[PDB]
Amino acid sequence: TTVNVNYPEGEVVGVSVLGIESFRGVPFAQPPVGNLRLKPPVRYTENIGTKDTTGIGPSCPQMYLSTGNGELLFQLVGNLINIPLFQTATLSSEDCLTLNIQRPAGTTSNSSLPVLFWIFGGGFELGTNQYYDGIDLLTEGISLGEPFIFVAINYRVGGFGFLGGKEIKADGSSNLGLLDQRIALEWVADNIASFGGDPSKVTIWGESAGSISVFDQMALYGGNNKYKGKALFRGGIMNSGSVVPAAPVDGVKAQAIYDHVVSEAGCAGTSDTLACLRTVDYTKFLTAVNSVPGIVSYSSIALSYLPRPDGVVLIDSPEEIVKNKQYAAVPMIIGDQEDEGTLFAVLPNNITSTAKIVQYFQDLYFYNATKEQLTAFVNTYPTDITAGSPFNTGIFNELYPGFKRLAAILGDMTFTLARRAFLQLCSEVNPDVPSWSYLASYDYGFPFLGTFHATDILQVFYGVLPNYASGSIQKYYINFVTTGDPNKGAAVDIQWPQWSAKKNILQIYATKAVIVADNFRAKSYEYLYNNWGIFRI
Amino acid sequence: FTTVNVNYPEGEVVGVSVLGIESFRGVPFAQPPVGNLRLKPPVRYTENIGTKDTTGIGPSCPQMYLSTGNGELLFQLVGNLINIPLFQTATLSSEDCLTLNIQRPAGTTSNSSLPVLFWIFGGGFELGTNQYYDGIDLLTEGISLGEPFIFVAINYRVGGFGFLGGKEIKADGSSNLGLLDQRIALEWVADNIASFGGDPSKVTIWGESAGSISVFDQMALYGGNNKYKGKALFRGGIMNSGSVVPAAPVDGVKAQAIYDHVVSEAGCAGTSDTLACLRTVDYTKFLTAVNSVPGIVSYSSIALSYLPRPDGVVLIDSPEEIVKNKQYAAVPMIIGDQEDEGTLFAVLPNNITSTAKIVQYFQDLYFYNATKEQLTAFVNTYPTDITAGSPFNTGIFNELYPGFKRLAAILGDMTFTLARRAFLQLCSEVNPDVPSWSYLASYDYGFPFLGTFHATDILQVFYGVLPNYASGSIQKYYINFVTTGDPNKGAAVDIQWPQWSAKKNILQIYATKAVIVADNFRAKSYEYLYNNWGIFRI
Ligand SMILES: CCCCCCCCC(=O)O[C@H](COC(=O)CCCCCC)COP(=O)(O)O
Ligand SMILES: CCCCCCCCC(=O)O[C@H](COC(=O)CCCCCC)COP(=O)(O)O
Ligand SMILES: *[C@@H]1O[C@H](CO)[C@@H](O)[C@H](O)[C@H]1NC(C)=O
Ligand SMILES: *[C@@H]1O[C@H](CO)[C@@H](O)[C@H](O)[C@H]1NC(C)=O
Ligand SMILES: *[C@@H]1O[C@H](CO)[C@@H](O)[C@H](O)[C@H]1NC(C)=O
Repeated sequence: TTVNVNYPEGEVVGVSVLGIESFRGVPFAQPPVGNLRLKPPVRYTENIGTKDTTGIGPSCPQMYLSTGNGELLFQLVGNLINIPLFQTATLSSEDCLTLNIQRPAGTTSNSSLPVLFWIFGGGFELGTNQYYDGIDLLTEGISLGEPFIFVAINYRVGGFGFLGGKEIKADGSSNLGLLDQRIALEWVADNIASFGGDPSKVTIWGESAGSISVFDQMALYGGNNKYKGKALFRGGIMNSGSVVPAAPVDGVKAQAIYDHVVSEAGCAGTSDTLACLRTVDYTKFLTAVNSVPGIVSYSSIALSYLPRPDGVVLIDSPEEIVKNKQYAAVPMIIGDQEDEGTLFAVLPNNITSTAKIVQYFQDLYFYNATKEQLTAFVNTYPTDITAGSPFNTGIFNELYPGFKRLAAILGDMTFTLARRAFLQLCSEVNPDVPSWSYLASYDYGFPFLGTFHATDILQVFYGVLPNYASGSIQKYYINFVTTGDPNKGAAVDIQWPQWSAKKNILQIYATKAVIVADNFRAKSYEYLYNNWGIFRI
Repeated sequence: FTTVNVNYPEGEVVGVSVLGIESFRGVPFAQPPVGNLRLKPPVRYTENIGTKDTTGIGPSCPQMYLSTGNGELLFQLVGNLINIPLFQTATLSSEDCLTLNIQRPAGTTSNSSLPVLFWIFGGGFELGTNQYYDGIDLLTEGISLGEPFIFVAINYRVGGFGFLGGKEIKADGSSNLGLLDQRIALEWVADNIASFGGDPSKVTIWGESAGSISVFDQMALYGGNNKYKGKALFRGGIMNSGSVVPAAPVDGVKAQAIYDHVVSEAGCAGTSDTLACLRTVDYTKFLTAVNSVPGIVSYSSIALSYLPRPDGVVLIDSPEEIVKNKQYAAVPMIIGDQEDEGTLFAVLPNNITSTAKIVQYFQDLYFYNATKEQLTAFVNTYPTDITAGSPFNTGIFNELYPGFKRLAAILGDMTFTLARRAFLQLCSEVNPDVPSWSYLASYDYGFPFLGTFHATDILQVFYGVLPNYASGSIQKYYINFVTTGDPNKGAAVDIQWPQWSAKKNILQIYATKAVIVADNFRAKSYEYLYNNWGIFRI
């Protein structure tokens, strides 16, 4: 029970169980090590012959926790996991540019199935394809309706993926994680066909950083998603991310991280700082990049690492890119969990007032907004305990005072009201490029967090628990990849309306779904839309 | 997948034989402590339980990983989330937890008469279960050595289910329930192990941490009476990291305070019989209430909310007094420590950076019967020099925050490493003819910040990872001891392990080697503590 495949780069061996044949950790690019560290990936020139992917793939270097920032226990854990035994135990190395392919069983060079290409989210600091297993997701596609190929990729995070500033910029070494994603895609154009894939029936799916990534791909190179004269993908599914306004890669925040990253790495004062870092051994290296503030901190979503406009790969701030019609527009489904904020609001329990909230954004989030506007945006948000997230929970779930408020805010600005804003602009500049959006509520009443960020990965992606939300979301996605419309393919219980028609979205409870106005929290949404620019993070 | 089964006096169980080991997981040893039996001493089954499938994974007793009412906000949030029924179900955790696991070599019969190793898990009296202590590696080692045995790992109640104190608990006769679970389980073994191929007259009890402390408490129980039906329950003890823990009584100020708090959280305050309200509270609410108090993963650290406390019957007196008065069942024993016991415990309380601060911290949370003068004197036996502290012999390294190494050392010594020496000394005085062997584990030397830290023995010794000198020698020493009553008899050993009392020497075990050394390090600390053991009642 093993297989088999031969392709232009090489040939591969996979193991099939219960109707799915999976190849894990197939190489897609040169291992970005030695001098290739901190530089764009390169597709393999010379055929790599035969490798076993019977195994478990690697992960690129993780940043679960800061080695230099945060509370002391977290720093301690961050340093420890960084040691060689731990990385080895978990298979994490600079040698990460590999990918996973999972198929129905028996599929062949003529099978010509559509492609589902996943991008994991870890807030650009972590994540890997290791635990996203395609199986009953692919199983449902087979279980009825439409079979497909599943692709899960690995890409550089933290320092490896998204180091910033001056020096990186000159080298054209910006936004490597993005490039990794792009090169993976190109590999799909060339090689996926040997696997019985249909090229350019390719739909890209992402969550969190993955979702933000999907939009970034459409945006890449001023929106040209054309490889060898053919479109790289035909559709996009984004869960809980899309447009993110960021200051330029040349920017104060990015130059500073880079400056302390070096200082920690002892390449400082060297003539060529950048050149030097590729000098440094991996363990010392990981430790320096992870020195920065991390997601699991007070810093929260003011990420040390994210994509930043550089003007080639990422020519402009993403909101502007939409406005200027400089992205590849393709059919899309975009979603948010009802309570995206809550997880993010937990750590900064400092922030007990708008005046407090304001200073917080001003210290760390937006250097471009005056105290005047921010105070206005936040004020769009009530202090009322009832008004917060988890939404519709009354006086309950108030972890500390203002938590629900902050959660609503962090959740909105970044994701939920970020999404409609994308939708409105997308409707304006590319009307006639269809789109659908939804709200997840299947986890209502879960204490404190409600239907929180990344709840989907379980409920939808692994389909736990099995129920109305699972079958329904899946059917829609499965249909979408197969047909390019959520509603077409399989028979669907509720016809999911285009967002632009009546500005409606689907709201899915565990056992029910319904159609509602995507109009909530309008004044907050409105201030943001009118003012999206000052929120460049 | 081969099944195998055993008829025994209380029932029949079906187990599983894999790769030369037969395992029965989830064998009940006592009536479920639910309903009227929550917060009551364990009771043996009065009726045959029938035939049980033990082929699966067994349950755990309710856990207190993190506090629901104390500590950092994130921890509180997680502490509450763990308690929802969906997660409880997922981890097989409930009040119906009095079960044990049995593992034996394939082909064992009621005829076999093997030695029994009885394992008690440690979780600081707040957590832990037998679920993740599988004997296959240890057993595989014994079989390979020619000294096969039967492995028994128990569940016992922890936290508020097991160790709730206060006067009402005392009056009910319900103190130290978790110790009673362990004891009743020993009694089950005495009755029933022969059916499984085990010899009830050759039981060795072993534990780590709270389990270790628990081994001494078993020797201590009922004034040293370890006889059931006229025979000794165990013949030897192995203690890894912990032994004698001086404590204030079950109806003391700390204990009463914890109980009053739990009662208030549970909605039982002002009832005519509060301990009786507690039995009627819904499980989720009760769990939330017991876990309400300060947890081990907090600033309070090893000043535990739940622990064994003297009640006058089950535990007659504070444990140091018990040894002194020759009131424990003195059996051959092995006792040991990881070189750096306190490092893990000193991570959270990182505002404790000075002599004055350490003293304040102890006076506030730890020792209510010690003066500032006495504490300051004990603390001052520890240098402030970075080199002096723990992790030991690491020089200028590993100083997590200033004073961390000193605090780790103090925490390590009073609770563990120095207490062990004091115990050894007392026993030799009152029981000179009962042999003891001790050692210090250093196999993880150089590990950053923590060194050879608390519970490192679970990996190196219980699971034998990584395979090396340390694992082979210790396991072999332990296995011989289970088989013969001496760590040196049985399989041939590289280094003869001396009895402690001869020259007060111990084994220090490195990853690749072992050496004999004097148990006299940090003598001034030891001596103060030994001379003053009573003040440190927690
Ligand atoms: C080991 C836990 C994995 C199962 C979680 C079930 C989630 C999906 C399920 O369909 O929704 C829920 C499960 O419980 C939810 O309240 C949230 C729990 C998930 C968060 C876990 C961090 C289904 O519950 P129900 O409405 O009662 O059918
Ligand atoms: C998943 C890691 C499993 C290894 C456990 C190691 C047990 C002891 C080991 O044999 O020797 C230790 C392993 O590393 C230790 O320093 C500490 C690791 C344990 C910390 C776990 C949080 C060193 O052995 P060696 O390299 O042979 O000298
Ligand atoms: C919150 O604590 C942080 C820790 O970095 C510190 O910056 C600040 O004092 C607090 N922030 C606010 C807004 O109070
Ligand atoms: C303190 O010592 C007294 C004797 O003076 C004793 O009765 C009491 O129980 C002790 N208290 C604690 C907390 O050890
Ligand atoms: C340590 O900090 C805690 C807050 O977590 C505080 O309650 C306590 O008083 C402090 N102790 C010392 C000795 O500073």
